[PDB]
Amino acid sequence: LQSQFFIEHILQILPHRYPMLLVDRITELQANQKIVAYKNITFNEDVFNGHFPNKPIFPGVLIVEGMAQSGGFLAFTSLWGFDPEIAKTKIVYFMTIDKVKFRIPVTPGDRLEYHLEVLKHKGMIWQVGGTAQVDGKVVAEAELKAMIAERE
Amino acid sequence: SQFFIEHILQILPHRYPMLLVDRITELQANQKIVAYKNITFNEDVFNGHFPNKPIFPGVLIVEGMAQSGGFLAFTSLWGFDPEIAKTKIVYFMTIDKVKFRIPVTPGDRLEYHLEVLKHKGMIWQVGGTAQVDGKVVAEAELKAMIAERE
Amino acid sequence: QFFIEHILQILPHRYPMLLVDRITELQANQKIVAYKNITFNEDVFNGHFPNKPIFPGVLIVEGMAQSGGFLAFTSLWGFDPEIAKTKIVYFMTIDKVKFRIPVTPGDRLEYHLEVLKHKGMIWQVGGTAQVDGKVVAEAELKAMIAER
Amino acid sequence: LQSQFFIEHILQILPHRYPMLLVDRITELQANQKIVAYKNITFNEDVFNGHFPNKPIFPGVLIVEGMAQSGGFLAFTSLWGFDPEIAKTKIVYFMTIDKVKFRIPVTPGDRLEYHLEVLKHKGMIWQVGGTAQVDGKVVAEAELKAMIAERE
Amino acid sequence: QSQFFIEHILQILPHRYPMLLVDRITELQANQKIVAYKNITFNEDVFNGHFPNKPIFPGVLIVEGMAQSGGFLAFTSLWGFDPEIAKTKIVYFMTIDKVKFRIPVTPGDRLEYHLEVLKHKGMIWQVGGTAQVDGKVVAEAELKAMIAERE
Amino acid sequence: LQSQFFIEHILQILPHRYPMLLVDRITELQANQKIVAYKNITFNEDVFNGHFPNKPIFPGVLIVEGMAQSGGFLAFTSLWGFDPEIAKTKIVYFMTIDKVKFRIPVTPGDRLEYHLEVLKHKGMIWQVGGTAQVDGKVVAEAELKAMIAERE
Ligand SMILES: O=C(N/N=C/c1cc(Br)c(O)c(Br)c1O)c1ccc(Br)cc1
Ligand SMILES: O=C(N/N=C/c1cc(Br)c(O)c(Br)c1O)c1ccc(Br)cc1
Ligand SMILES: [Cl-]
Ligand SMILES: [Cl-]
Ligand SMILES: [Cl-]
Ligand SMILES: [Cl-]
Ligand SMILES: [Cl-]
Ligand SMILES: [Cl-]
Repeated sequence: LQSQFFIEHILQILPHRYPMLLVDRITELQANQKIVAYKNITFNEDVFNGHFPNKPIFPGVLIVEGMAQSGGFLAFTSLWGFDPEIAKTKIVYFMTIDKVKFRIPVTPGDRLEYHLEVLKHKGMIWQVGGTAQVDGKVVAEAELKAMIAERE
Repeated sequence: SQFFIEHILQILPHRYPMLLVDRITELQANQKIVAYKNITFNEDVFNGHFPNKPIFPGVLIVEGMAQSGGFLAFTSLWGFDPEIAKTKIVYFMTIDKVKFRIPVTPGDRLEYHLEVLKHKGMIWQVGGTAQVDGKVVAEAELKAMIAERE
Repeated sequence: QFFIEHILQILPHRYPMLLVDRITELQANQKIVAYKNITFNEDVFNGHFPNKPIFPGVLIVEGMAQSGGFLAFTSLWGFDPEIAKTKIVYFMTIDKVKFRIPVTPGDRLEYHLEVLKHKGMIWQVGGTAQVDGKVVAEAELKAMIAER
Repeated sequence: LQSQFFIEHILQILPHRYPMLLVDRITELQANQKIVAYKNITFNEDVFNGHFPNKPIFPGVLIVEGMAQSGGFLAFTSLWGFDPEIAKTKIVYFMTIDKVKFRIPVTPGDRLEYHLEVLKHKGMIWQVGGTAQVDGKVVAEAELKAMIAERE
Repeated sequence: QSQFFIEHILQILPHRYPMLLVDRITELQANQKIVAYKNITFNEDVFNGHFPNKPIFPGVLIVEGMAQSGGFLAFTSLWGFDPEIAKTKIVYFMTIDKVKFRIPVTPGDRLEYHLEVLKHKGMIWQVGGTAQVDGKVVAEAELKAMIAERE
Repeated sequence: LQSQFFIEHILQILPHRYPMLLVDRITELQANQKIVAYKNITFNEDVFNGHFPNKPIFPGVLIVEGMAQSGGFLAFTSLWGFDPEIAKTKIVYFMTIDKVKFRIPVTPGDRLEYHLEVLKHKGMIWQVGGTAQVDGKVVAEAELKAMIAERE
């Protein structure tokens, strides 16, 4: 299992697609422990047409979504390694989200870095927590519990 | 205390594709609000969440609850005032106790039920659930702060 | 009932031209009742019209045609995704359509279509579109199922 | 009143906008009588993503919409002439549609020419009828009645 | 053949919405020249931002269309209309030169691409020509691409 | 005239809007001499739906467009400084493009950096040339001449 993955790999693991695949690259990955990934934020994203006009702010809820996707990748690969065939049969679902705090607004030009760590894991149930960072500063923090379920 | 999309457009700064509230069916100042957003396949989000399996994003359910709550907080203090609405912004500070129980899909009428847990000055804490056909599909607590635009 | 997943297996239409979200009633060679939710979160509203969201009358008719199309597919071969994935549908005629009430975000656009006449791949249906029990539009149309 | 109008002029008269402004140019226009205009059809249009996958067919209902918009432009300029200030607060409602027949499918690379004639008009209520053509051939026939109304 | 419609173009070029900028091919002569075109309608997303109240088809996209026309010519020159083989190839465009824009392109225009092979050595194809609207040269450019095995 | 401009400033100067505003932030600016800016590349961009499926690659022509917009931002501010009022009355026209080379493909997660210098400028006509860089490496080269014109 490698520690760096690019968009082509992320595409083979996550079921998410435009306009909901919110992770561009993974820089650090340690099975059952943590992951560090990021998503570039550009004005050239449909979301900014409505959030907000003349005032582009990346939706906080999407920051959270990005962290979860990161956690989901971590969870899956921790269990099956880089296995596209199986990834294609599994799907990660949000069970809970807690202690979410937005400290700094994210805007075009920003590199939204996700820092998630495994707080608890047993089988398909994974609890992760971490922060979203921009230039080393915590722009947000959150905790979530995910479920690795069947796609059917 | 019915508001339709046109009224909503004059209060919330959110526009497509991030205005997630279609109508407000109930509103009690400083107490509660009930609103909803219809879920149809004809939404761009479904192209990627997920292909061959449309599921309205859980985070977007929370966003819709937030928008409803912000609408509740705003109108409670200033009522239906478009002019003042442009000079104020309601952004969220925290979100907690979020739980997803049932997946929302095209055909569902996503109803938001938020009540004021407490408020002090420009800091308001709302909480409640998201419902479809009378069942709780999600629940969450959010804290917002009303500030001057600019 | 047939949900979006089932509708996707029969109708060839896709985003942003799949305008039926669910099938509530189906009676082979007789009628069909289905609907589509109308939400502000639809790209059409950016241009119809700015500052005044009104669901296009022609799209209401399209939604009725699709509903009729689903009735035609199933009446012809039942719920068969395999043969369905090879056909498409062409509009042939549209007649006697009247719009009485504008459809907007928050509305539940319900399609009520019955078979007027049909032969082979050519189906002619007619009915109304309703929002909360009231008729918002009436129409008759004939479409043809074809091998793509 | 001119007889040739370009997209810029159309934008100043019709309230429609992307993705529902289906008229690119007006080639000839006779007040209270007829109008000839057209819309280019290209693969680079969002509708084609779903109508249909691997087989781009310009939706029949949108052809009708295009003719209605052509009629709408004719209706407005016949009423107030070319006046953008009056135009910016008017919208247009479809009232009825009749005797439409589609003969030939329209596809990317086609120049959809609208030919509408005024059958009857009274105040804001205009009833036009005509055809849509491609390379001199009739691909559609349609009769419609639309109402111009002040936004309120 | 000499005339390919959108159906055929789709089976040869990997490009898809919103980057497939060639609607039909009216002329094709293996190893020599290609004449094709793309209609320009207001109903295109690019016009939402280029520019508000002033729809001007982007000059770089005219070049892209020409490039796509060159790529179809090159490919068809090597294997003809072969969808199966098309799936295993890619045409990397290495350079662009001598491009000049003479007349803006707008909704309602039939952008016609006129390209010819200027040189072909190995996997390298140098193409050049013009973009026309109603008989008038609207733009011109030279492009060089490399044929390679897709991956 | 400062040297760092964020998206809010770019929005008030350049007439480009979604989905054609391909410059997110200005990092260095020397009036009439040079500019360094960038655009973040994310998978969450509509253009990637078609360029190409299962293989996101930021279009070479769009990189040139990005360099042109950076040039346009330099040209305008050199001429009128930060003046939103006057910026509203202009648009930018591409006149020529030359010597462009595409050395390295640009993909999601990349920070596309634009480096442009003024080769010549006379009135509204500006000739700029430079490179596009990702992590200090030259990804593309180009020379172009644009013109700032009245919206009329
Ligand atoms: O500024 C924020 N949100 N929205 C701000 C905003 C919206 C509009 Br519309 C506007 O015109 C302006 Br002036 C704003 O600051 C924000 C600021 C800080 C954090 Br923490 C989260 C959100
Ligand atoms: O980087 C690429 N550039 N161009 C590919 C391409 C393929 C064909 Br056949 C063609 O005619 C052209 Br014009 C192309 O640009 C490329 C690489 C991978 C994939 Br999938 C598709 C395209
Ligand atoms: Cl936010
Ligand atoms: Cl979800
Ligand atoms: Cl209508
Ligand atoms: Cl059709
Ligand atoms: Cl240009
Ligand atoms: Cl490219």
